Amino acid sequence: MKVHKGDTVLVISGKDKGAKGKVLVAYPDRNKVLVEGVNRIKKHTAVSGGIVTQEAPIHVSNVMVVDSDGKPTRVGYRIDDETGKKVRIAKTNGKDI
Amino acid sequence: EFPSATAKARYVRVSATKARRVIDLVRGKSVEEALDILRWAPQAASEPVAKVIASAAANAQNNEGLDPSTLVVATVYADEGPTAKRIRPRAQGRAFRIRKRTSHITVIVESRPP
Amino acid sequence: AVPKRRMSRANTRSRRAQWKAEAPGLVTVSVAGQQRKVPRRLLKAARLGLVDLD
Amino acid sequence: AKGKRTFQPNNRRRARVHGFRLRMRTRAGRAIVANRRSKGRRALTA
RNA sequence: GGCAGCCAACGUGUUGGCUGGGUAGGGGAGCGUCCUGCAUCCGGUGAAGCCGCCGAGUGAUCGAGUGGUGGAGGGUGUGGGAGUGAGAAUGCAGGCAUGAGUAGCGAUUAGGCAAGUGAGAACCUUGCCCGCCGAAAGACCAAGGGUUCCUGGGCCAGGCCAGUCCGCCCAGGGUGAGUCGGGACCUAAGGCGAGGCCGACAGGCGUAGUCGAUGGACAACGGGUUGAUAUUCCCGUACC
RNA sequence: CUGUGGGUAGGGGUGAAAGGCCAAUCAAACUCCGUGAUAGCUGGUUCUCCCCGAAAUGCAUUUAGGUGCAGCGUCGCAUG
RNA sequence: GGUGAAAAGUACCCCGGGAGGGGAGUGAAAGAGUACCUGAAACCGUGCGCUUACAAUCCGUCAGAGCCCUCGACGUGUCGUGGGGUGAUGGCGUGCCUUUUGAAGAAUGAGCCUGCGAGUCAGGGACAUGUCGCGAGGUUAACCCGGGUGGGGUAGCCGC
Ligand SMILES: [Mg+2]
Ligand SMILES: [Mg+2]
Ligand SMILES: [Mg+2]
Ligand SMILES: [Mg+2]
Ligand SMILES: [Mg+2]
Ligand SMILES: [Mg+2]
Ligand SMILES: [Mg+2]
Ligand SMILES: [Mg+2]
Ligand SMILES: [Mg+2]
Ligand SMILES: [Mg+2]
Ligand SMILES: [Mg+2]
Ligand SMILES: [Mg+2]
Ligand SMILES: [Mg+2]
Ligand SMILES: [Mg+2]
Ligand SMILES: [Mg+2]
Ligand SMILES: [Mg+2]
Ligand SMILES: [Mg+2]
Ligand SMILES: [Mg+2]
Ligand SMILES: [Mg+2]
Ligand SMILES: [Mg+2]
Ligand SMILES: [Mg+2]
Ligand SMILES: [Mg+2]
Ligand SMILES: [Mg+2]
Ligand SMILES: [Mg+2]
Ligand SMILES: [Mg+2]
Ligand SMILES: [Mg+2]
Ligand SMILES: [Mg+2]
Ligand SMILES: [Mg+2]
Ligand SMILES: [Mg+2]
Ligand SMILES: [Mg+2]
Ligand SMILES: [Mg+2]
Ligand SMILES: [Mg+2]
Ligand SMILES: [Mg+2]
Ligand SMILES: [Mg+2]
Ligand SMILES: [Mg+2]
Ligand SMILES: [Mg+2]
Ligand SMILES: [Mg+2]
Ligand SMILES: [Mg+2]
Ligand SMILES: [Mg+2]
Ligand SMILES: [Mg+2]
Ligand SMILES: [Mg+2]
Ligand SMILES: [Mg+2]
Ligand SMILES: [Mg+2]
Ligand SMILES: [Mg+2]
Ligand SMILES: [Mg+2]
Ligand SMILES: [Mg+2]
Ligand SMILES: [Mg+2]
Ligand SMILES: [Mg+2]
Ligand SMILES: [Mg+2]
Ligand SMILES: [Mg+2]
Ligand SMILES: [Mg+2]
Ligand SMILES: [Mg+2]
Ligand SMILES: [Mg+2]
Ligand SMILES: [Mg+2]
Ligand SMILES: [Mg+2]
Ligand SMILES: [Mg+2]
Ligand SMILES: [Mg+2]
Ligand SMILES: [Mg+2]
Ligand SMILES: [Mg+2]
Ligand SMILES: [Mg+2]
Ligand SMILES: [Mg+2]
Ligand SMILES: [Mg+2]
Ligand SMILES: [Mg+2]
Ligand SMILES: [Mg+2]
Ligand SMILES: [Mg+2]
Ligand SMILES: [Mg+2]
Ligand SMILES: [Mg+2]
Ligand SMILES: [Mg+2]
Ligand SMILES: [Mg+2]
Ligand SMILES: [Mg+2]
Ligand SMILES: [Mg+2]
Repeated sequence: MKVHKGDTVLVISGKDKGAKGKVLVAYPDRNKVLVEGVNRIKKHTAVSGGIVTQEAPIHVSNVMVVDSDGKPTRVGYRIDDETGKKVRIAKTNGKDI
Repeated sequence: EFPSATAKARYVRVSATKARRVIDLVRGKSVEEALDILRWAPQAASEPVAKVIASAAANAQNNEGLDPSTLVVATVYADEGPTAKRIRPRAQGRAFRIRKRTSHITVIVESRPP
Repeated sequence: AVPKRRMSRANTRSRRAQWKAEAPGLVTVSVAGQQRKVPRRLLKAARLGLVDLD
Repeated sequence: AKGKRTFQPNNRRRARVHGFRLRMRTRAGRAIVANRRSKGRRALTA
């Protein structure tokens, strides 16, 4: 889905626009990711009694991965014929991320 | 104007016109007088409306924090609600319609001066 | 017989008006040192504790 | 005071008058079964 | 004083003269709806729809005048195309009135009180009475039904009222056979029917057969036990 | 009289015969199809304004409450 | 069929047996609360304004007293090129549609609202009339080549 778990992503649209984060879980069939620190919600838990605050998914379009020098990018693919692999490269600087 | 508290009871299984027939007894009265009148009035629709009145009083108890004894039932009415339709079979293969009607009782009480 | 015409709102509301209730006439009684209101019909029965003042 | 209605249930007789085997043995019955299958009935026959 | 139709005059937009009830019907010119080519404009600083205010036009109607509600698309010009206009079809669908808080609440037995439960009890539980059936309104089955049976829970819909109850809702449980009733035994009316004969074809009958109980043959009885099964389980004694 | 099982099917069945009955239907059952049957008959047919504006007679008619042609309306052209 | 961008689907408190609500929170909005976009009419209430219990009313229209609201002016309550609401009272006044010589008709149809429901389409058809192209000529049909609406196609057809 070009954006995975565990890689830093800059949220590119929406209210939290301009925030770095890390994707904690990817929902490929909904085109959505859950990245910590952004798109927080305030949910009522019926009881440990109180009101909770966690994150909610953002559309994967709303976020762009971050480079090796901290610049957001679109990601392309290169072929590593040495192992038949298909590696993710950054379209901006040409190296992996 | 006077400070006011509201209470609504919706989808009560009582015909609106049968709720109004005891609502018309207690409109514009002190809450305690209305509750007494409903408690000794021999129509079943008193059970919902009484509760609604009491509920409104409690709101002024606990959300406006105003004096119990100054409350007057300023506005009270009964709106129609959804109707369920049933069939009663009749003579010679006829089938007549039956309406199970409901109501929404609304009360606003005010804390008027003595 | 069967109604010849649909009946008008004035005439409908004229005898829907008679279908009303009257409020019972209440009097005061003292039970357990505190005052309650009861019909004068039930006055005695409240005075010797046979009506349940909620 | 006769009050006997027309439908008197009987599982065996309903089978032997409307069942699958009787619809199949003839030709109009196979036509009926194929027609009901094409229409989409969940129950082709008694 | 305003409009319009026909005609005339100068002349090229005026003026003047005549005329302007109307069904069937003929002709002419238009209003509003939607979809579209092309052109322009408006719109989250709030489009459409709806509700108003204040107005406008000779009519259908109008409001790039305004507010409220609303939340994403619209206006206008010039052409193109219509599933283009409803008040009547004992019209179709849905929602809702009138009668009207009216009739009815489904036999010919009939209930009462005390106590309990519970937020709430004429209707539920318990006791004591009273009454009705008793060739049944009791007991057991077939056909038919299908889980309605038992236990625990429930009380929104159903129950012609209420319901704490229920043949209603929910979950779990429950149906034990050598002998009972069937098949594995037998055939009747009949059904189908290898080959078969008949018939343009489709098919009709039918032999041998093979099914088909409402009938024939064939070995188990009494007691106890579960909340729910009982010649089935167990106990005692049998039979094939 | 009755239970269980079975047989007869639509111009056909069955009838101690009433045109009775054949699934609450029978002087020819029901379903689907031909099919949107056909009705000189009844009903309905939706916005506006401008100008003009009838007939209910003659003739023929398996005709008489239908239709054809004439008469009588409107629009276009010709004549004046 | 339609909550919202996202369940963030109302923690906790209060009245109530529950159902339902009132605070508090969520949300851009809860005139979005899983009875959920917009939320019309019929139908049903509640509040206020005017009127109505000696009066024969197709329920209107024209004239109209009184009351109530509003816009101006002068001023301080009374006029004005006024505007609304309601209406005591007086004159006139026989629903709509179908179908009929003729119906308010005691002839038909219609309880009410909202949505729906009836002259359309095909064809080198026929006749007439507009409009356009070419014109003693006019035009192609099948077909063929064009990702198109373009170009070829003389067989026929109509006029002569
Ligand atoms: Mg994006
Ligand atoms: Mg009461
Ligand atoms: Mg019946
Ligand atoms: Mg009925
Ligand atoms: Mg009889
Ligand atoms: Mg003139
Ligand atoms: Mg005229
Ligand atoms: Mg005139
Ligand atoms: Mg428009
Ligand atoms: Mg256009
Ligand atoms: Mg724009
Ligand atoms: Mg906004
Ligand atoms: Mg549109
Ligand atoms: Mg606004
Ligand atoms: Mg608007
Ligand atoms: Mg057009
Ligand atoms: Mg239409
Ligand atoms: Mg309509
Ligand atoms: Mg209608
Ligand atoms: Mg209807
Ligand atoms: Mg009613
Ligand atoms: Mg009556
Ligand atoms: Mg009576
Ligand atoms: Mg009665
Ligand atoms: Mg009964
Ligand atoms: Mg008791
Ligand atoms: Mg007896
Ligand atoms: Mg006896
Ligand atoms: Mg019995
Ligand atoms: Mg039971
Ligand atoms: Mg219940
Ligand atoms: Mg009930
Ligand atoms: Mg129970
Ligand atoms: Mg039970
Ligand atoms: Mg044995
Ligand atoms: Mg045989
Ligand atoms: Mg053979
Ligand atoms: Mg045979
Ligand atoms: Mg056998
Ligand atoms: Mg037997
Ligand atoms: Mg038992
Ligand atoms: Mg035993
Ligand atoms: Mg016999
Ligand atoms: Mg049989
Ligand atoms: Mg016969
Ligand atoms: Mg039938
Ligand atoms: Mg019959
Ligand atoms: Mg026949
Ligand atoms: Mg016939
Ligand atoms: Mg035909
Ligand atoms: Mg026809
Ligand atoms: Mg004229
Ligand atoms: Mg003629
Ligand atoms: Mg002519
Ligand atoms: Mg907030
Ligand atoms: Mg909004
Ligand atoms: Mg709703
Ligand atoms: Mg809504
Ligand atoms: Mg008077
Ligand atoms: Mg008179
Ligand atoms: Mg008058
Ligand atoms: Mg008059
Ligand atoms: Mg007639
Ligand atoms: Mg007539
Ligand atoms: Mg006549
Ligand atoms: Mg009439
Ligand atoms: Mg009349
Ligand atoms: Mg007639
Ligand atoms: Mg009628
Ligand atoms: Mg329709
Ligand atoms: Mg054509």
